[PDB]
Amino acid sequence: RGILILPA
Amino acid sequence: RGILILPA
Amino acid sequence: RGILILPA
Amino acid sequence: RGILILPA
Amino acid sequence: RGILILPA
Amino acid sequence: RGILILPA
Amino acid sequence: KDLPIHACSYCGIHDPACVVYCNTSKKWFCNGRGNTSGSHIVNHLVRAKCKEVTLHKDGPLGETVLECYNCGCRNVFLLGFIPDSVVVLLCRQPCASQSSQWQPLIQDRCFLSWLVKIPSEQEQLRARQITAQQINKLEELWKENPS
Amino acid sequence: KDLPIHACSYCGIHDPACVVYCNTSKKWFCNGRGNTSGSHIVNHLVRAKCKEVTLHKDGPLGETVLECYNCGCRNVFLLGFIPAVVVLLCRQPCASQSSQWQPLIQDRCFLSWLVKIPSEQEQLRARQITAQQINKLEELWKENPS
Amino acid sequence: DLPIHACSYCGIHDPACVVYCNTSKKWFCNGRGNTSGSHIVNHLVRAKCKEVTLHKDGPLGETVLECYNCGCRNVFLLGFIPDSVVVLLCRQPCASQSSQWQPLIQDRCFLSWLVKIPSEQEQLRARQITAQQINKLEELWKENPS
Amino acid sequence: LPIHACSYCGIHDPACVVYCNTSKKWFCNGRGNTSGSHIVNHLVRAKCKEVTLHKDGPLGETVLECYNCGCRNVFLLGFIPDSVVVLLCRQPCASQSSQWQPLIQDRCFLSWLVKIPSEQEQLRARQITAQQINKLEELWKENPS
Amino acid sequence: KDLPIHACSYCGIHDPACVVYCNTSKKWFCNGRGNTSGSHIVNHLVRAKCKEVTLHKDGPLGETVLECYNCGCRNVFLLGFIPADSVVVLLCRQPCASQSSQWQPLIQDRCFLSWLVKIPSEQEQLRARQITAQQINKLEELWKENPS
Amino acid sequence: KDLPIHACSYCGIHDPACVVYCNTSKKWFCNGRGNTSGSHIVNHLVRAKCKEVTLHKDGPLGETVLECYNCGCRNVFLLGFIPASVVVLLCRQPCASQSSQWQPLIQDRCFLSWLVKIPSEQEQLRARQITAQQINKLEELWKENPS
Ligand SMILES: [Zn+2]
Ligand SMILES: [Zn+2]
Ligand SMILES: [Zn+2]
Ligand SMILES: [Zn+2]
Ligand SMILES: [Zn+2]
Ligand SMILES: [Zn+2]
Ligand SMILES: [Zn+2]
Ligand SMILES: [Zn+2]
Ligand SMILES: [Zn+2]
Ligand SMILES: [Zn+2]
Ligand SMILES: [Zn+2]
Ligand SMILES: [Zn+2]
Ligand SMILES: [Zn+2]
Repeated sequence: RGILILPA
Repeated sequence: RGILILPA
Repeated sequence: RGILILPA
Repeated sequence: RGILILPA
Repeated sequence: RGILILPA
Repeated sequence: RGILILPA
Repeated sequence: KDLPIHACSYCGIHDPACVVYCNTSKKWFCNGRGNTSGSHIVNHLVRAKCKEVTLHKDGPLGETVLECYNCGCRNVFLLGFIPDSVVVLLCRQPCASQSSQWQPLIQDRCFLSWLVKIPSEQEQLRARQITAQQINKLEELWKENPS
Repeated sequence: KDLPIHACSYCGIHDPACVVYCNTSKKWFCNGRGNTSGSHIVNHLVRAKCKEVTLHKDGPLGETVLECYNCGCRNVFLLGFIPAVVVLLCRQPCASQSSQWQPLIQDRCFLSWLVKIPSEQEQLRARQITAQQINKLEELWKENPS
Repeated sequence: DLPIHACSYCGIHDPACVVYCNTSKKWFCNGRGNTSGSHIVNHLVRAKCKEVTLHKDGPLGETVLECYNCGCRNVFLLGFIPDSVVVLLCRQPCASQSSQWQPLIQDRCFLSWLVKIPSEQEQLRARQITAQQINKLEELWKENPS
Repeated sequence: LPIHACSYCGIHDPACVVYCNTSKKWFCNGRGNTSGSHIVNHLVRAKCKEVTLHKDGPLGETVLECYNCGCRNVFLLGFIPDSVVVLLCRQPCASQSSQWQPLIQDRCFLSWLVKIPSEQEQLRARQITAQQINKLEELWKENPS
Repeated sequence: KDLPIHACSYCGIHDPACVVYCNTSKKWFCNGRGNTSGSHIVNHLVRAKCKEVTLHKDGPLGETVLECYNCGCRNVFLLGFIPADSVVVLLCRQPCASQSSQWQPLIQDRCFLSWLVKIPSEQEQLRARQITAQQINKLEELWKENPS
Repeated sequence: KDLPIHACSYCGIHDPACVVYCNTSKKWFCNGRGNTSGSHIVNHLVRAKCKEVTLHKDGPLGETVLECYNCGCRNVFLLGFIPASVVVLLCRQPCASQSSQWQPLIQDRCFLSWLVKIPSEQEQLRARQITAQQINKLEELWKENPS
C-alpha cells in the first residue's frame, strides 16, 4: 500500500 | 561465448 | 557457443 | 523505376 | 554394450 | 623478451 | 486463439510485466504505443476516464494496486515518487508538497519502464495491429457492449 | 555531435533504412511518429507541400526514386502498389481496371516495408520534438533553409 | 563441378539450406524431396551421427550447434528457448525446471529458421533421388566414402 | 572408506554407487538431505553425462550406452520392455520410425539399475546439505582431491 | 566475520553483481574504486599482470567468461562490445571488430562498464573495509610468496 | 623445387628477413601482399584466428617471439612499440597506458617493415601466383588436411 521494493 | 543479454 | 541471434 | 523487389 | 540382463 | 635494438 | 485473460484488449500482448489492469473497466492493457503516440493503457484511461489500476502478480512487483502511502489516493495521474532501493508513492499535492525532485509515474504518456515494461519492437509487430481511430471507435462502442 | 548527413532534420534518427530524402527541400526525414500523429517525413511533405522522395542506398531497397511504373509520376500521395514483387502505380489512371491496389502512405506514414518505422525505443533516444516545434521550425525554414 | 557444399544426395548448394555432418564430413540439405524426412536428418539416422555445422554464408554463419550450458553437440537432444535471440539447451538436464522449450528437429527436419527449407521449385531442379537409392548409397559409403 | 564410496556422504554398498567417467569419482543414488540423488546432482553440477555401474552390483561392471548408436549420455538413454533390457536414445533411436521411459526419473536412477539406499543406510552416512554440496563441487575444480 | 567465498580480496564487498573472478590468481575482486582512481578488480589486473575474468552466477548476466565471439580471445584489455535491442556482442578491437572483419572497450576510466559489473555505491563502499593504495601494493607484493 | 622449410606457405618467398612463423599452425608466411590486399602473414592470422608469431633467426632482429616487455602477452593485434635507436614492445592497454607515441606493430594489415621486410616486386613477381579466393579456399582445406 504505497511502497514498492524494486529488485536491482 | 561472446553474446550478452542485458537487463530489462 | 550456444546463443543464436536470428535474422530481422 | 516503378518495380520493387522486397527483402527476404 | 547397451544390453542389461536383469538379476531375477 | 620485449626490447628490440634495431639493426645497425 | 484463446489468449490469456490478462492480454491487452487492444492488441493482445500478454507478457505479465507489460500489462496493467484497469480496476474500473476490468480489462487489461499494455504499456507499448503500437501505432499511436501514447501507450495503450494510458490512452484507455484518458478515453474511458478511469484512474485506478493494478499491476500483475508476475510483473516485477507482483499484484499491487497503486496508491499513495499517505492518503490512499488511487489516481495514477497524481501519483509519483522521490528517491536507494525502497520506493514510496505520493500524490504531488499535498502529500509531496514542501510543507508535508518529485516525478510522476506517467511520463510521456506511458508508465515508467521500471514500473511496467515497454514491449519490444519485435513484440509489438507480432501483435494485432490497431490504429488510433480503431481504438477511439472501439472505446466508444464499449459502453454499448463491453463484450 | 557530428551526426550524419542523412539524419532526420526533426529528431536526428539516421538509420539508413528509416530516413527518406525530400527531393524538393533537400533535407532528410525519418518515418517514425514521435509525439505527433504522423511520421516526420509525411508531416513535412504535407506542411511544405512537396511530393517526391528518394530512399537511401543502404536501406533494404537501395537508392530509389519512387515513381509510377507506367507514367513516371513521382507524387507519393498518388502512388500505390499491387502485389505479384511490387509494382508501383498511380491510383488513377495507371492502376484503373482498364489499364488489389493499396497506397504507399497509410495512417500518414510510409508502409514499413518501404521505409522502416523506427521502434519506440530508438525514438526515445533521438532528439525529442513536439508538434508545436515542427511548425515552429518549418515556418522558419523558408527564410533560413539552414 | 558442383560447389563443395552441395547436398551429397541431390546437389542443392544454397548455403542457407545445407548442413555439414562433422563425423562423416559431407554436406546435406534440409529439404525432404520425396522422403518423409529431410536429407540431413535422414542421413543422421542412417549413419548414426549427431553433430553438425552450419555454412559460413548462412544467416547464422559457421556454427557448431551446442548446448548453452554443457556444450553437448547432440542435435537430437538439443532445443531452444526464446528479444530476437534464442538459447540452445539439452532437453535434459540443462532445460529442466530445476536447471517453452522446443526441439531443433521437428517433423524430422531442422526448423527452417535454423536451416532453410529449399523450395519445391528449387528441389525439382536438384538431382531427384528416391528413398531406396539413399539407403542404397549410405550402405555403399561404408566401403567407399567417395 | 572403500574407493567406491559416495564422495558426498560415504555410502559404499556397491549396488548403490555410480562412477562418473569424467570426474572419476563415485556417487550414490540416495537423496540424503537434498531433493535429488547425489549422483544425479553431481552430474548436473559438474556437467557430466557418462557413468559406469559397479561390478559387484546386480548388473556388474557396465558403461551405460545405447544399443543402436552407442551414445553414452544418461540424460538421453531409456528402455522399453521379458528379462532383457535394450538401452536406446529417446531420439532418434527410440522413435516411432526407428512407452519409452528414461533411466533418470525424479532426479535419480531407476532402482532396478542402481538401488536407492535405505533410510537406515542414509542415516548412518556423513550428513551433508545441499548448500554444502554446491559449496564442495565449486572447490573440486581447482583441487579435486 | 566469515565472508562468502566471492568477496573482494581487498575490501570485502560480496554483492554478486559487483565482484569479478580473476581466472589466473583464482581470487575475487570488486569493481568499486574506493580511494584509488580505478576499480579494485582493474587495479589488481594491471599489477598482477592478469587478463581473464569470470562473472558471478548470481549477477545479472550469470556465470560467464568474457571472450571474443569471433576468436575466443579472453583479454579484457582487448575486448569491447557492439550493440546488436538489448543484445551485445563482444569482439577484439583488432582484427575481429576491424573495418574489414561504434565499438567500445569494456574497460573505460579504469573500470568495467557498470552494465557488465556493477560499480558499488559510495554508500556501500563506506560499509566495506577501507584500504589505501599503499596497503594494496603491499598485499599484491605479499601474494606472490604466500598467496594465502 | 625443394624450397626451404621457412618458405611462405602461400607463395614460396623464403628470404628470412621477410617471413614470419605462426606458432599455433606451425607454418611460415611472408609479409608481402602478392596479389591480395594485405600481407600473407596477416591474412592467415585473421583467417585461421591465430595471434602469436616468431621471426626467423637470420633476419635483422634474430629469432624472436614478439611479446610485451611488461606482461608477456603475445597477441600481435594488441602489441605496439614506443621509441627508445631502441624499441620496447608493449600492449596497447594497460602496459602502454598513461599511468603505466605508441604505435601498433600491424598498420594497414602488415607488420612494420623494420620488423619484417616487404619483398621487392621482383621477388613477388617470381613467386607462385595466388588469388585472395585461392587463399580462402586453401585455408578451409587446411583443417581437414593441414598438408
Ligand atoms: Zn496493447
Ligand atoms: Zn496522497
Ligand atoms: Zn525523425
Ligand atoms: Zn502513373
Ligand atoms: Zn538434398
Ligand atoms: Zn546441455
Ligand atoms: Zn551419497
Ligand atoms: Zn542411440
Ligand atoms: Zn573491493
Ligand atoms: Zn591474449
Ligand atoms: Zn577476437
Ligand atoms: Zn607469401
Ligand atoms: Zn603487456
